[PDB]
Amino acid sequence: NVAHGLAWSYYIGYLRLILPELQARIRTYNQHAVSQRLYILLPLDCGVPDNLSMADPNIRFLDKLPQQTGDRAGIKDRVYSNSIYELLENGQRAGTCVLEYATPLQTLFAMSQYSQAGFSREDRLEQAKLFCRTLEDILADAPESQNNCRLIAYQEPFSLSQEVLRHLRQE
Amino acid sequence: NVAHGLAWSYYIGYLRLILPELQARIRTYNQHAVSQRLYILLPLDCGVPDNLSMADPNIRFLDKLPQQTGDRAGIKDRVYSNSIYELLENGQRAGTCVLEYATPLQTLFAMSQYSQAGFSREDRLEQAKLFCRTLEDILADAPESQNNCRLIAYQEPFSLSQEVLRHLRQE
Ligand SMILES: [NH3+]c1ncnc2c1ncn2[C@@H]1O[C@@H]2CO[P@@](=O)(S)O[C@H]3[C@@H](F)[C@H](n4cnc5c([NH3+])ncnc54)O[C@@H]3COP(=O)(O)O[C@H]2[C@H]1F
Repeated sequence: NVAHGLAWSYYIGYLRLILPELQARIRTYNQHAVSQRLYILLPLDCGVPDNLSMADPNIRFLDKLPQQTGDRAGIKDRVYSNSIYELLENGQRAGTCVLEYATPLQTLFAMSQYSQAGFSREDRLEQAKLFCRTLEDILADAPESQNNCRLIAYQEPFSLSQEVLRHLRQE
Repeated sequence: NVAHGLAWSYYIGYLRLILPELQARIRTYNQHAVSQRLYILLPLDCGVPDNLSMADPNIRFLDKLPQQTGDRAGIKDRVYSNSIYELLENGQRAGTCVLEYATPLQTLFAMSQYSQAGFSREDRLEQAKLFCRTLEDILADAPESQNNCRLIAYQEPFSLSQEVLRHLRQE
C-alpha cells in the first residue's frame, strides 16, 4: 500500500498548496483563454514521460503560469510552477488547459525497478489504481478543491488529446 | 509503514536528481565559502518549521544556490532551489552550509492530523525513525551520494546550530 502515502503526500505537499492560488494565477495570465481547472493525467500503467508534448502531437506546450513561491521546510522561495498546454483536433485549437502528469505515478514506476524498494513490477497497476482511488477520496472531501482540479485516469491498451478534451468539454 | 514510500520518493524524486548537480552549483556560487555537502535536518518529532532562521537565532539565511531546472512529468522547467545558511557560535560565523529540513517529515506530521489518512498521532515518532532508517539504507548504497549529502537526525527533549556544526566539523 505504498500508493496511500504517496497520494496523501501529493495532496498535503502540493494540491493543498497550489489549488487555493490556482484561480488567481490563471486570471493573471488571461488578463496580463486558459481554462480554470488543473487537469492531472493519471496513466494507470505509470508510463509518465517528462516531455508531454512529445507524448502526443495534438498536445502542444504554450506558456507557463505565473510562478508560486513560498518558504517550505527551510527552503526560501520554493517554486511551484505549472505549464499551459494547447490541445489540437484536426489541426484546430480545441482547448487550452493547465496540464501535467501525476508525478508520484512516475515515482511508483522507478520504485518497482529498484530491488531494495521491495516493490515488484507486477504491483504497478494495483498501486496506480490505489493512488487514483485514494486521491479521489481526498479531493472529494477537500475544501481546497472548489471546481479547480480534474483527475484524468485512463488505461492505454488511443488518443491522449481526445481524453483530455472530453473532460474539457464537460465544463 | 507510510514512511517507506515517502523515503523512496524523497530519493527518486529529489536526492537522485539534485545531488549529481549539487557540486557544480556550489562551485558556481563560490567562484561567481559554502561547504560541499547538502545537510538535511531530520527532526524525529517531525516538527518542521518553514522559516529555518526563525527556529534558531544562530542559524541565519545567507543566499540561494543557482537554480536547477528540468522538465518533470509534463511540467516544463521545474525549479529545484536550495538555500545557503550561516551558523553562528558566540556571535562568530562558524560555518556556511546548504541546509534544509526533510520535507516528508512535515507531510508525516500533517498526515497524522487528517482523520481520513488513518494515521494516528502516536505513530509519528515510529515513522520518523523508519523514514531516517530507510533513507540511510538508500543513500549508503546510492551512487549519486558521493560525499555530498549528510543526514542530521536528532531528538529534542538543546541547540540546533551546535548539532549542525558538529557534522560540519567532521569534514
Ligand atoms: N524542488 C524541491 N524542493 C524540495 N524538496 C523536494 C523538491 N522536489 C522534491 N522534493 C522532495 O521530494 C519529495 C517527493 O517529490 P516528488 O516530486 S516524487 O513528489 C511531489 C510531487 F508529486 C508533488 N509536488 C510537490 N511539489 C511539486 C512541484 N513544485 N511541482 C510538481 N509537483 C509537486 O507532491 C509530491 C510531494 O512533494 P513533497 O514536497 O511533499 O515531497 C517532496 C520533497 F520532499
